[PDB]
Amino acid sequence: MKAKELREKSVEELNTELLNLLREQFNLRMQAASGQLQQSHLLKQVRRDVARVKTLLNEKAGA
Amino acid sequence: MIREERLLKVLRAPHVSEKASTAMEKSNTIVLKVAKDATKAEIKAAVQKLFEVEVEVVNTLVVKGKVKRHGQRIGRRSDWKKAYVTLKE
Amino acid sequence: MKRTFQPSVLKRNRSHGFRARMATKNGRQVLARRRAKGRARLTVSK
Amino acid sequence: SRVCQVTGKRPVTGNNRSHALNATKRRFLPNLHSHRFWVESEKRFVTLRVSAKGMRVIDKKGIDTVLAELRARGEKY
Amino acid sequence: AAKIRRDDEVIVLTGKDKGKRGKVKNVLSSGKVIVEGINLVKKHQKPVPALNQPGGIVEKEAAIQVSNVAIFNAATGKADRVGFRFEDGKKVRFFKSNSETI
RNA sequence: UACGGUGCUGAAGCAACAAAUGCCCUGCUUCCAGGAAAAGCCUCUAAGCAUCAGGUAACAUCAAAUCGUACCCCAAACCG
RNA sequence: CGAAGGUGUGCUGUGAGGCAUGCUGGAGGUAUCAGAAGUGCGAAUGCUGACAUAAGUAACGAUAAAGCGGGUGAAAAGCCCGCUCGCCGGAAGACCAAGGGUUCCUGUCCAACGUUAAUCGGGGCAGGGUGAGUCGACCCCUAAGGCGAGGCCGAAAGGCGUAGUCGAUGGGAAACAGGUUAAUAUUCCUGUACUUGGUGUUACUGCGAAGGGGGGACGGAGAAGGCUAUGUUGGCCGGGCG
RNA sequence: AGGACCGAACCGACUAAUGUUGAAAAAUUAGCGGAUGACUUGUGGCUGGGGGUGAAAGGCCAAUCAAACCGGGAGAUAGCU
RNA sequence: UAAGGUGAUAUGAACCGUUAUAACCGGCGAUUUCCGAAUGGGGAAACCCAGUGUGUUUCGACACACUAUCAUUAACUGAAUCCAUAGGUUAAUGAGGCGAACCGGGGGAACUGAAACAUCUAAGUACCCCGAGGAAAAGAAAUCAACCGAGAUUCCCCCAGUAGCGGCGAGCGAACGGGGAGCAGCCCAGAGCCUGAAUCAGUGUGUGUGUUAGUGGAAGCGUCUGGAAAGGCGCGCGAUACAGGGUGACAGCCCCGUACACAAAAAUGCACAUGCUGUGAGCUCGAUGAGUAGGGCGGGACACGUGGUAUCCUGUCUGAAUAUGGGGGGACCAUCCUCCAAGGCUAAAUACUCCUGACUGACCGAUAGUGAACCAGUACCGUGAGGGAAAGGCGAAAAGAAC
Repeated sequence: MKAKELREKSVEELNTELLNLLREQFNLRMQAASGQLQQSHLLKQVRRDVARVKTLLNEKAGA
Repeated sequence: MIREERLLKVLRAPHVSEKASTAMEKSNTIVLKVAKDATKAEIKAAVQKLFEVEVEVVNTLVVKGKVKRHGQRIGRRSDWKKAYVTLKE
Repeated sequence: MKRTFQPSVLKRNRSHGFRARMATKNGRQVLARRRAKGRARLTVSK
Repeated sequence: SRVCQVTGKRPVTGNNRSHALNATKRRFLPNLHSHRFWVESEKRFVTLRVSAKGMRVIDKKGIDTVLAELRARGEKY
Repeated sequence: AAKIRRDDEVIVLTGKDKGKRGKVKNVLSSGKVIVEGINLVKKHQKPVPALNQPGGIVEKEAAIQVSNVAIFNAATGKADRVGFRFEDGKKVRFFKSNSETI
């Protein structure tokens, strides 16, 4: 999403949001290759979404 | 852990063609475009994790990319991996 | 007639491949010349 | 290489000059000799590849000082 | 930093439409502006069957350069030039020959 | 019948002779020109360990990953 | 209300040249007097591009060989199907290695490519196709040989070489028959198997190497015997009776 | 038994004709020589330029050889065209 | 900063935005697959195969990290051999490779010229190798000079194509001295009077000027030809701004800019004031560089080709005096003059440009200028090292030709 709501979150709550984003990306590219998904942009945004989580996970867990 | 991250990263698409559909109808086998590395253990764990179906054996192969001509340029496509996953009966 | 080029990829890679040139000093200078000229295929390796 | 351990003499180059002054490239090699010196401070023999002027250097100032210089510069023995 | 913005009303200075004023709709990255209803072209548009298939000669608005337009005033009634003035923290545009904010 | 071929039943399915350059045969005879290496394998112990650990034997179970697999290959596909 | 350029015309100078102007072109040109030169081409078997000439000439790449009917199409000697004919058959057949790299299969197009036409193609474009515990590689092990800690040598680079570590062209476990796609099959399916490890229990019991020994482990030629692959004939079975 | 004999594969290359802007920058056709050996062949190594290798012809060393090929001295030098 | 964007051929679809965390730019962070010095072993680069350790385990397995060699140092062990070394193991630090030119050193040609050629030249050139830096090397007189003196080194202009050297041929060719650019002197070979003394490197702090995004930035209208005005004609204004580019033909006043005035949260290089870490500074006393200077032989460099050849360097064999001393002053001797070798460190003047920024051109304009204005070191050729092209232009705008 945005940065700051994720910046208030815990480490393991960031981990379950990471897993939720991975499941979301999985279902999205399955729908994309299957012939569903008229709205492609979700793919890109979920990609950047995971990057956001991972960036905070490299700040919060140790750096 | 980091296992389910890998399992979600392995699978890419189901393959669709005439041989894929015929193997699905007769031989109870789904054809999947998988990751380039994507071993048989990771594929079997990923299908049993993300489709909740039980999986008997996995036969994989690496499909080579064809050199396509665009205007005057030549481009070799991506080398990808295909997995025939045989489910239970 | 039997011609001068009878190909084999093993003799090719053992004589003119990257690791063969990277072994000796003059072959590293050959690689340096190929990089400075700007060549896209550096050795014949594939 | 033909390098004295004490003095550091290396082969230099030069010319064979003939009686008609035809120059030919030649080498001047040192008079190197693998010799065993006795060392009281270590109570042992140290084998060095020295020149004859190196043996005159060791015969002038003793072997305890020359081995100290070899210890100083970083060579082994 | 752009003088002519998207919902502006501008009067054309040079061209086949010298004097005709209108609304801006689209500025491009090339330094060009589409002004609504001036620079009309008769595109011989081809019908595409694997889509909706109209075809036909279609009037479009061609891109006109931004140096050919100038912002209409409706205070003096002619073309004016646009400057940048610093009020309280937002940068505003101001008209010249009447130091008034757009 | 798409006309290409798919679907179901489907009899007998034996004997004699001839036979290799293939197998027994890394054999046998003979000759001199005197005819690879190492590991897997089998066996013995030294250091060590001996409630065990290990080994033998039977049984249950899981694993066997990765890469190639198309097509030409005495040729219109390799070298000319 | 038309520059350089290009192309005609007319004047003019002793000449290199100059000036005016019609047509094309569609944006630059530059007096005079000075200054500097990548300053003037017909030749160098000159260099690069274009285009002739021989000339619509030779040739169209094995003398294995074609004929006809129907299709499809705008067009059929060449493609598809069918009937005959001919050619190889220790290959001009069927598998692979090496080597190529998609040339494989399907739909579609005929600009170029094919020494001709092409509806065809190893061509263009798009889609599909390569499924392994047992096959080959990877892996264990070595030959020739390569590299080579130290080392020994060498003006420097570097050379040689021990321990080692690579190196198959060799040695080392395991799968067969049938069926299937347009394209894969000892890989998919059916039937029946096999091999090597790890883990768990149950019993008996000394195990243990980098070391010792056996084995792996070996030449040419020749001759005979047992066989099989395979073939021929009879029997049996199905069809025929021309 | 045999660097034995006849003769296929295989290796070679004696003669003739054709080819000579070839089907081919060394071949084809019909005959020819060896064909259990001083044979031949696959795969991989090793020897490198005044050097290798040579049952020796100055032969071969990538269609190049009385001193390969590439790049550099180098715009060598040319009383010659 | 910003009302527009999601890089280009190149559309298209789906979207994200507009008073501010869309995009864009700048500083600092994060991520950073595999190969490559390639660093765990190997290898035909972009691959194969591991070992030890820690923790996630649904027990089939996963994840993270480390594991190269060499040099220096410390600690454990530890041979023949008693102690001890050699050797083995662990730890910490450094190095490795690449890069256009410049610099220093170790080697080192030949074509060519001499109208042949061998001494000579070419030429210490090309080339090979090693090492370092932003420059590097040389550098503080055992120097020159001439009985007057100068005062470390480097670079430029003369001297001077001069003295000389030279099969006295071809050729090579100074120095003394003068004018300039730039200036800088010290420390150890050892003791006592002292410990932040005249100062440099390493860390912080403050300020100034820079750099890395940017902001503001003046003033023109009518009319005729024209496809289109910036042109002609007429009348005005700016100018510390008439540099340059674009805009449908030639624009100071249309746009971007330019002169000018400004702008930094964070990183920064520079020089200024100060606080620590180490190191001493200031005096008197002494010392004052031995297989060395010099010599014999053989070579090399000095402009100097062994010549009557001083001087420097060495491969070899020797070998002093040591400030009552020793070197040099171009064979050598005497007298004078001048300096103190065998230990070091040192800035600027100088050389160079892979790259970055701005500006200029009596430089080129698609056979030119780079090989390359174009997806070029590419297609292609070669086993390989290596060689290596051709290829720009519609229009103002695709309005790129519906039917």
